[PDB]
Amino acid sequence: MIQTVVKRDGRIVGFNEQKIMAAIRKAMLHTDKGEDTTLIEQITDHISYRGKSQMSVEAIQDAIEMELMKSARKDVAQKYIAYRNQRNIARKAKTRDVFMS
Amino acid sequence: MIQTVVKRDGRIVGFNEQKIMAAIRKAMLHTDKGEDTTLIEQITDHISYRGKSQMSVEAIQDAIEMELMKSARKDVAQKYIAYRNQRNIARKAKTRDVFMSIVDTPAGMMMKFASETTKPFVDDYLLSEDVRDAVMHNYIHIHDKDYYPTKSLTCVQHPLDVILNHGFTAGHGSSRPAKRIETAAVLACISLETCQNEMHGGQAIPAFDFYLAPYVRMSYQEEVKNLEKLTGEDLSNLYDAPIDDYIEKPLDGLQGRERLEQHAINKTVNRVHQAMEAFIHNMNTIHSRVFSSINYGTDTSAEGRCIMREILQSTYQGVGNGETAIFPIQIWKKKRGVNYLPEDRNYDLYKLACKVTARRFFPNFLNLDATFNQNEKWRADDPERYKWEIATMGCRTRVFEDRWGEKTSIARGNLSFSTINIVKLAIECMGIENEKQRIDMFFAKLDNILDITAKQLDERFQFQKTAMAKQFPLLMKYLWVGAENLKPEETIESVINHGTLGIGFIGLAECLVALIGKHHGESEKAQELGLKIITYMRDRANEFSEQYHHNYSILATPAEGLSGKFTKKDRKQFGVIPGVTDRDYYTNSNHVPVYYKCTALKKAQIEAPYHDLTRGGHIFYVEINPSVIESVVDMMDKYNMGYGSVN
Ligand SMILES: Nc1ncnc2c1ncn2[C@H]1C[C@H](O)[C@@H](COP(=O)(O)OP(=O)(O)OP(=O)(O)O)O1
Ligand SMILES: Nc1ncnc2c1ncn2[C@H]1C[C@H](O)[C@@H](COP(=O)(O)OP(=O)(O)OP(=O)(O)O)O1
Ligand SMILES: Nc1ncnc2c1ncn2[C@H]1C[C@H](O)[C@@H](COP(=O)(O)OP(=O)(O)OP(=O)(O)O)O1
Ligand SMILES: Nc1ncnc2c1ncn2[C@H]1C[C@H](O)[C@@H](COP(=O)(O)OP(=O)(O)OP(=O)(O)O)O1
Ligand SMILES: Nc1ncnc2c1ncn2[C@H]1C[C@H](O)[C@@H](COP(=O)(O)OP(=O)(O)OP(=O)(O)O)O1
Ligand SMILES: [Mg+2]
Repeated sequence: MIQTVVKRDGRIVGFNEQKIMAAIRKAMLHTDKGEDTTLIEQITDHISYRGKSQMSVEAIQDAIEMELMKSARKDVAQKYIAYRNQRNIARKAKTRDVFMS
Repeated sequence: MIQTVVKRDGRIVGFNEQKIMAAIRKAMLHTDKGEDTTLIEQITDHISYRGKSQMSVEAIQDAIEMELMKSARKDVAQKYIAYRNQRNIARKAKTRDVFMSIVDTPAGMMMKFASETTKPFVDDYLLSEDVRDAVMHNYIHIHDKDYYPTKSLTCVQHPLDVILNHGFTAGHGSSRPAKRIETAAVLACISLETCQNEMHGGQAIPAFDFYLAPYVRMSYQEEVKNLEKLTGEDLSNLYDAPIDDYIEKPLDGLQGRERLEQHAINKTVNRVHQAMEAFIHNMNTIHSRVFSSINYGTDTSAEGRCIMREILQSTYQGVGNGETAIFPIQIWKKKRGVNYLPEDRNYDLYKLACKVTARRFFPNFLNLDATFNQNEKWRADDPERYKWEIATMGCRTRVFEDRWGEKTSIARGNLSFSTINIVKLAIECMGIENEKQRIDMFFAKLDNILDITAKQLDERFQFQKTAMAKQFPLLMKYLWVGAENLKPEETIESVINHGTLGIGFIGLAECLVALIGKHHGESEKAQELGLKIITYMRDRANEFSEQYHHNYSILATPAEGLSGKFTKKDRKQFGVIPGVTDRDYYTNSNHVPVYYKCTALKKAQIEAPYHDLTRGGHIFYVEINPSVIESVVDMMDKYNMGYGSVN
């Protein structure tokens, strides 16, 4: 398993194992079917190996993608790669560089 | 196979296999490794055999993505499901407002962008942990949260004389003093609309009579000079000639030196008349293009009456082709000894004011003799009485008392205010059945929420200070108490304390229903609790004022930005309850609910004590001949009513 996560800004924090179950649960609400908790738990637990004890948030969100594209719920998969792309364009704004000015 | 595809617009075309192929090719050509026809052929053949006779573009793309997922090359789908979505958003922005969902005139759209960008950053990086926790669960509301990074203040009361007397210089713009009526209202408007950019609230001009009063004499003198330039006479004693009132009557029926003294007054009255309608039109158009307020009604000279009559006539007529102007907001001052009783000097102006208010809904009325507005320095002989007369704003705000300064409302303002949700606490405590324990729990929680609100207000204050003078070119050089002593680059920490902090409340009747079967306006026992809770809040406000070295007051919020922001989030969490979360309003601070049939007398009786208790702001709103408003004003005088707005 893993403990260290290096967020986008550059800080280091500890693994929580519960946030993932929120991200892979909010998407399934906008999908015409609220998937049973069994798949949430299975996918969450399947991120135990394949780690390195330190992985960036980009890696942990670019790996959960290639796990809903297999679990017979691609309906959820379609409405997960769209939201991420939406929010990766807003982050390019030079906004947090003005407040801290 | 597939033979007909229905385009998005609606056309029907034939199935061409060379278009499902180039699309995947372009998707593949940006994914490091870029493959050849080996998989393209498989995907296209699979699609074009399992389908129906006729298909749509969206269905075909669904099939493309579904097959591109169930493959070995999954790096080509993640560049498909993104480009398609970007194109959807682009083609949806030709008739809708997609750019707002992610986060009509151009200026309004830009302001919406800025507000939405600013709000979450403040909600995260600036507040503290306890305050943030309180805000998240719908316990309080911070008014005007989007201007937090700009160390901004709410409102002020303009000392309009300091600019008319001398010249004012802002940026590269400079202006000399005034020398007639037309060049005075224009400067008043300039200074009234120049300070909006420096503040996030309303604007007010107190003593609308005295400040412009010296400027009805100058035009008279100039007209006399012009009427004695040609005639060769020496009308040198007409300058400071005492006058009774600047009334105008026809001219034919005299001759000689008594004919060239009624004409001058006529031209002067017309000159003063045009200017006031120009003022009203300017302030009315600026809004659509800016809250404003003007106070008058306690000047017993000859020029003040002229100004009052001119403004009243212009407002009564209307604007344009007879429409009712929305701004400026006009407020009429009533005192017992100046304009109330039949023997008083300004009875006629009062009657005219009632006549106009019976139609165009302005001016409002402010009791200048209430038990909590009286001042012990108002001298009827001083030429500077206005310094000791309370003034109010269109937002229902009051700034009179002071623990470290004089008791005036000139050159002072408000700095922030936050409202507190009270219905939620009562609903939450509704669980237990025993009556006494419910009240005990209510009082137990109210104290903690009040402490959190006070801490938030103080932190806001601590942040607002540290603002350099140059950030506010006009407010901190001519229109604040300590100006004329501050260098361009000095902080404003030495003058900020001459301000006020408000704690508002909303929806008391619902809070009563959650602890008894009737609200304040239906059962005698009900009001004994509303009075008690308001009293508790006032006492805690006094304690906080003593603790933190600031000024704190209780407030009835104007209900302009927070009308349903609380009830919706409360129905969802707790669900429908009869008469508490079933109307989509939450009633105002302490009024009687609009859906309960009640008369003026009973409402006034139940409301006046709260007016006494809420120093930071209060109202008494009643919805309906000039004799009708007289009953309202008399009702205000009979009890300790402060600010009425019947219209
Ligand atoms: N401790 C963690 N370990 C691994 N991945 C994490 C962790 N915390 C968050 N993530 C990743 C995967 C989760 O699906 C997703 C949760 O939200 P996240 O992207 O961290 O939000 P955020 O940091 O942009 O915002 P917020 O401050 O609102 O939580 O982020
Ligand atoms: N309603 C939803 N629909 C689709 N995806 C969702 C939804 N709610 C959450 N998600 C996804 C998006 C992210 O992967 C994760 C939630 O993190 P979120 O804060 O929304 O994204 P983010 O890390 O891109 O944020 P930001 O860039 O704003 O800090 O779950
Ligand atoms: N002739 C066609 N036969 C089958 N599918 C088609 C055809 N034309 C378009 N499609 C479907 C499948 C393609 O994956 C998807 C994208 O087509 P594309 O040519 O990019 O858009 P379009 O035909 O609406 O017009 P445009 O030239 O503006 O792109 O549309
Ligand atoms: N640069 C690209 N990166 C990834 N995939 C792409 C790219 N360009 C095209 N594609 C793929 C995904 C698109 O759904 C498909 C059709 O492209 P295109 O004809 O430009 O779009 P479209 O017909 O949906 O848009 P439009 O609204 O302009 O008609 O080709
Ligand atoms: N709309 C306006 N906005 C700003 N400044 C204005 C505006 N209109 C006029 N001014 C200037 C002109 C003068 O500088 C000052 C008003 O002075 P005023 O009393 O009208 O006459 P004056 O001093 O120019 O007259 P004189 O020519 O007799 O010297 O404001
Ligand atoms: Mg005219």
